[PDB]
Parts: sequence; structure tokens; C-alpha cells
Amino acid sequence: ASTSKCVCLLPPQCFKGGNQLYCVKMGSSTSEKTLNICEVGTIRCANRKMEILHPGKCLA
Repeated sequence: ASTSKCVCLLPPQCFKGGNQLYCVKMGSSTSEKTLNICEVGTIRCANRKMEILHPGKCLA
């Protein structure tokens, strides 16, 4: 809105994709979820210590 600069999104905000770099640990959370690039981005944008275990499926 004229700031003319972009803002790291809430992860919720984007999702209906199949560019899955699935499995992302959290370091504090320590559990194996499944994600979009827009998700991974958003996660990395602000916060830190995301580990990519697998490009493609998790531990299921």
C-alpha cells in the first residue's frame, strides 16, 4: 500500500501448490511436517533454524 516494500507472510496465507520440499524440522518444535515453497520461504523469512530433511516426503 505505497510502502513500496514487501512483508514476510503468515505461513497460513498461501497454499494450493505442488512444489513440495516436504519435510522441515523446526529445531524448537522437533517434529516432521510437510510444506510448500511459499511456506518454507515464509518460515525462513522471519524465523530461523529450519532444517530440510528431505526434498519430497517426511517420515510417513
